[PDB]
Amino acid sequence: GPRNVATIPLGQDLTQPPVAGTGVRVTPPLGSLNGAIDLANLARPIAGTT
Amino acid sequence: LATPSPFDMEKMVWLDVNILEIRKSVLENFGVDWSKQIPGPFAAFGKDFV
Repeated sequence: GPRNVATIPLGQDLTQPPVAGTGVRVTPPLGSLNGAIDLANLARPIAGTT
Repeated sequence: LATPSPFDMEKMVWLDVNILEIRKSVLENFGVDWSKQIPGPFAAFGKDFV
């Protein structure tokens, strides 16, 4: 699975709190299933497979 | 000294025409149609040696 890490964006003030970031993470292209499976709201370390 | 008739009396002809037509058709569309192209597995790797 992907990793969830804390990252600081480039060009941001150093005192500002970090934000959420990831390791290598793939969002596959849903060819004919596009719009049928929700990817925006999916928790990437997938809990609930079926 | 003889003269011709103004015109000649022709025989009269009666025509009787019959046109008959019958069309028939059947159309059926039944069963279950499934998806035949679905996304496949994915893999990705990333590293920073230096």
